[PDB]
Amino acid sequence: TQHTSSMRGVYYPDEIFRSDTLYLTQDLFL
Amino acid sequence: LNAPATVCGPKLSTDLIKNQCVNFNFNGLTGTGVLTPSSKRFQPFQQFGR
Repeated sequence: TQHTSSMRGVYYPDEIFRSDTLYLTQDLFL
Repeated sequence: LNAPATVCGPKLSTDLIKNQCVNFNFNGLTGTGVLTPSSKRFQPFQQFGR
């Protein structure tokens, strides 16, 4: 079968505390 | 420094001087400023904030 992966599989990009921001990054994402 | 530091060179360590303009050095991360207690919740893989 096939299904869809709706907004799954996002991970923390790096090891830095951030709060109340919007952060734009480029990596390998699903 | 994407994690806790373990391989550090031979330098001595002093005490904290809070609420005062000092020169700090935390694992090679230098600077100048004041240090106060904070209310941020670091998850146990984060060393510093941005």
